[PDB]
Amino acid sequence: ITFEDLLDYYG
Amino acid sequence: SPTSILDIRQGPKEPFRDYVDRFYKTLRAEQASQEVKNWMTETLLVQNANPDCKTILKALGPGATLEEMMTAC
Amino acid sequence: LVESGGGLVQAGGSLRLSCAASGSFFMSNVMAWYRQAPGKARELIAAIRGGDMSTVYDDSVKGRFTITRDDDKNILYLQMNDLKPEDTAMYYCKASGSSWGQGTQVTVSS
Repeated sequence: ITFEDLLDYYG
Repeated sequence: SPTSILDIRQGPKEPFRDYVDRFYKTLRAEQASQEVKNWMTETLLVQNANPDCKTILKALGPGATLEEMMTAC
Repeated sequence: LVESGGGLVQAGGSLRLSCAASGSFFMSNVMAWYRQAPGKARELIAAIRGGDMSTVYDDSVKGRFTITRDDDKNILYLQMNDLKPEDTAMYYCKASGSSWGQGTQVTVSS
């Protein structure tokens, strides 16, 4: 998991 | 508040979804480049999960999505 | 926890910061250096992970700073080359669950 994945998951 | 991303660890009774949200918010608050934040998530997210969740997450193997991680725990 | 190596230098100068810590600190897989200038939030500038010794740096320190860990002596280093006035700040080392230390001051003139 990347930070970009977290941004995409939560919005 | 302010907490270092290095200090975010899943509690023994903490649901994984709560831990990921705490990790995400802490990393958002960190003053760092997107590259550093990506490296921090790749290195710490699964590693700092509690031992029970860590066994479940590692069994999924590399490249598992957050959705897959949430549906495993 | 002992943080040192800071001091006064001219622009283009060099310093090597040392973070001499306990075995408990060094059990942490990730270790990092934070930079904190007066009136500003702390910045995560460099990090290292145990095992594969992978490193990551903030764009402002690339090709100038080097983070290394000496597991035989339990000392974390930050080699700072081609120092710029904007690098003036208090520098702190951090590990998972470690107590914050006193930091070390780096001051760059010009």
